[PDB]
Amino acid sequence: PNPYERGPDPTEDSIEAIRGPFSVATERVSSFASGFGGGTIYYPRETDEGTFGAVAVAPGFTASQGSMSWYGERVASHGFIVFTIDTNTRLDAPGQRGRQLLAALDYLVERSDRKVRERLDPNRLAVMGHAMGGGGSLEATVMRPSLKASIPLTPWHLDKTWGQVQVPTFIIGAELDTIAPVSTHAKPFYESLPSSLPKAYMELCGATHFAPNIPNTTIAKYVISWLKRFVDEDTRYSQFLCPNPTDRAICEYRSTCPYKLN
Ligand SMILES: [Ca+2]
Repeated sequence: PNPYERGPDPTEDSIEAIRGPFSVATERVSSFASGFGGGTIYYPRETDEGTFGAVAVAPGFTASQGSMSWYGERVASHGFIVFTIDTNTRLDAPGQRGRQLLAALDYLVERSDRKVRERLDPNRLAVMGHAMGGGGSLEATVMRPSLKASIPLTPWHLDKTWGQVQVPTFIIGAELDTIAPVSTHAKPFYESLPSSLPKAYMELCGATHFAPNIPNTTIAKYVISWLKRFVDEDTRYSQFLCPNPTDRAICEYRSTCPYKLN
């Protein structure tokens, strides 16, 4: 059996639920932490199923952790440590945001309070971010190729080539976004990732740039499924990812399914 499985066998209803099966606690991290602007760690309270993987979550240009706060309880309650960070400055660029995502992960591994550290599997780490923070998610996977997953949400980056990334990457685009338009950001990034990388692209019908900053069940269910599949190696979640989702909220989906269990 896979020792990283947590929680009951999933259903489409259970991955859409606002509160997953774990209760959640928080730990605040001061902005004086090294290499990033501090943040909030959301973690599952229950320990008897084992330790958990972690995802560091970055905001976009001129945004702060509050724009990403809803991921904390939503995702942690399905069995993840979720660290919503602030950046060094509000004006930081995608490369800087990638470096800071890594600094936040290293803080979890090396410096976090014992309540977090005792719940963490330091070998199973992921990144996620919105807009320039999604560019940061891409960057972080080049800077740290041992990451288990990357989730660029309506990502923004001037560099359109990501052909050496080896970290499973799930890009979410917003159909009507004019700040990080999918035609020039999300889709080029997706198509530039290796054809043989486990990857997906989900475009949300009607959505605008700030769609990832408020609760969105279509985002949540597939973010949870991606993190389960890749951070936890949990093939009970393959059923939601492959074949491609058909939810009405989705206007286009691309993938490299099947994601062979490796
Ligand atoms: Ca700092």
